[PDB]
Parts: sequence; structure tokens; C-alpha cells
Amino acid sequence: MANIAVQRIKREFKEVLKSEETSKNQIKVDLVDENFTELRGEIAGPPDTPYEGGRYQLEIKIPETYPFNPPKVRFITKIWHPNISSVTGAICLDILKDQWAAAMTLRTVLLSLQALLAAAEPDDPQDAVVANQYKQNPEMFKQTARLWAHVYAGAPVSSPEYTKKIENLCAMGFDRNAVIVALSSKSWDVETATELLLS
Amino acid sequence: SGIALSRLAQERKAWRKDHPFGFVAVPTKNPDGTMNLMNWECAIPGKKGTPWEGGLFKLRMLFKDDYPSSPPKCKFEPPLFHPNVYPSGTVCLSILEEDKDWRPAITIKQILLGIQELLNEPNIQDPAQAEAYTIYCQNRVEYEKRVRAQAKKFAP
Repeated sequence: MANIAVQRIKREFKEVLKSEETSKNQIKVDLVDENFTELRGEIAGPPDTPYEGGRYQLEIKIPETYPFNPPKVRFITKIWHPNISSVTGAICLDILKDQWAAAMTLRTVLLSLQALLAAAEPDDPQDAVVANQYKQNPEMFKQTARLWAHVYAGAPVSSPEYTKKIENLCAMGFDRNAVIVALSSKSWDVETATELLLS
Repeated sequence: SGIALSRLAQERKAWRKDHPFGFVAVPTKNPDGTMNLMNWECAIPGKKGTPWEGGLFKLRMLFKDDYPSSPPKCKFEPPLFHPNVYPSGTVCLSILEEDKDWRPAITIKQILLGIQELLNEPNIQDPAQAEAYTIYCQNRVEYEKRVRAQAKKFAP
């Protein structure tokens, strides 16, 4: 792309490759093209969180107006978090928005995303259903997120309860992802999720 | 069978809460009770603005024990005049073919709608009934008043 921004990316790409955080497998970043319009990111779910042991694939796009506008980051790996869309992976993080500063590296971006995973902002939500599940029922939110971490992001297995209900509905013939979404959305009540799956 | 009955019990429960107004789908009785969930008395009203407007065409809807692994057999009672409907009454359709476009998620609701949308818009490359095909391929208006008259045979 633009000469200047291209040497930034290559510097930042190198910063990350050499970082402590990468040697400890918390974050990683890879290029795609010659052109540096696009990067592939990965983050480890932070310890003591529902996302622990998870691994999350990130789509990083660099617009024409970078560094002055932020990079466009989306979650490829589905996640249950009030500040990420459970459907598209669209993100609502302060630093990619109106707290963004041009001096912010890709390393800083990736670490902030890990931080957002350990500290939700349900009073500024990307997913209505999830944020409301967070505030009204924290314990259910922790279990629901943990299940997604297990099914989509490879985290050690979740709650017997939730999976019984899933493999009960999948035995009925429905699509897993559809089932998982339904239960997660209709707050693990079988009767209502079931009427949704028909709809 | 255990698997199939479970899903169908729930399929009816959802249909009883909501269906597209005007449709019928209801499990038959077994002698003494009982009730038979693997055989359904169902009905479809042809969407308005069509020649199929003003009519209610009945079909039986039989389920195998494989269901939802296999689709239901759908038979119009009695046999219907339609290029895509067999002379024994069986609806021939991709989403209703086991190893083609059937999927275990597909609801009864979506079947009946899928059949309803097959009514006015037929699938030429896929013929089930000689006589109805023979017509649709040369003189459309002869097919039209045929549909008009067939709908007229069935009281709303």
C-alpha cells in the first residue's frame, strides 16, 4: 500500500514475533499478502476467565487511512462476550474506536483485546442478548461463555447441564450451531429454545 | 421409533402455538386412543393472486421411523393435477428426497410452505405426471382454467 504504513506493519509484525507474549503463546500475528492490507491474529483467552484455554482467530484489516484511523478487527472464532457480536464477531472496544491513538502497535491492540476478555463493559454493548444475560444473570453468563470457549475455541470441556441439553436437541435432528445459539439466547430453557428452532 | 415420536410431539406443539393462518396439519387417531403421530391429516390453501386462489387441497403426510433422518412421504388425497405430482398423489420435490435436498432440521411448517410454493411455480425439468406436463409445455391457458376449475372443486 502506502510506503510509510507498510514499514510500520513490518516493524510491528516483527515486534510481535519477538515479543514475550508470543514466546508464551498469548498472542501471535501473521501476514497474508505482499500488500499488508491484511493480517491474521490469535489470542489466548486470559487466565481465571470463562475463555481460559480458548484460542481466538482474529481478522485484522488495515484501511487506507491507517495509522490515523484504527485497524479493523473482527473475531473469526465465535465468542460469547457482551462487547463482541456473537454472530459476526464485530467488536466494540474503546481503543479501536474513540480512544484510538496512532502510536498503538498491533501488539498493544492484541493485548487490549485479551484485556477486554477479562473485563466486560455491559453498559456499552455489542450484543444486546449477551449483555442482558451478563447483567441479569452473571453465573449463567459465565457458564454460557465457557461452553462457547470449549466448542468454538478449543477450551477444556464445560458444564454437563448445557451439553446434555444440546445433544438432546441435536438428537432431535436440529443443527448443533443453531441449537447452541437457541439455548444460549433463550437462556437455557428447553421449551422456548425449541419453539425458536422451529420458528 | 423412539427418536421420531419425540420430535413430532414437539413439531405439533409448535404448530399448535403458531402456523400460517389457513393451513391444517394434525396427527390421526389410532383405533382406541391413542394417538398416531406418524400419520398426519394436512391441508394447503393456494396463495391468493394466483390461479390457485380460492381452494383447499388436502394431502396425507406419512413419516418413517428414520425421521428426521429420512423425510416424510407426502401424498395428495385425492391425486392432484400438477406436473410435479405423481398420479398416485405423491409430491415429488428436492427437499422431500432423502439423498438430495432433505435435511433433518426441516420443519413440517417449511414442508407445507415449500409444497404451497411448488403449486403455482412448477419444476419443468422434473415431471411426475404425464398429462399435466403434456399441457404446460404448449398451451398454458388450458392448464390455467384446469387449475382454476380444480380450486373451484374444493370449498374454502
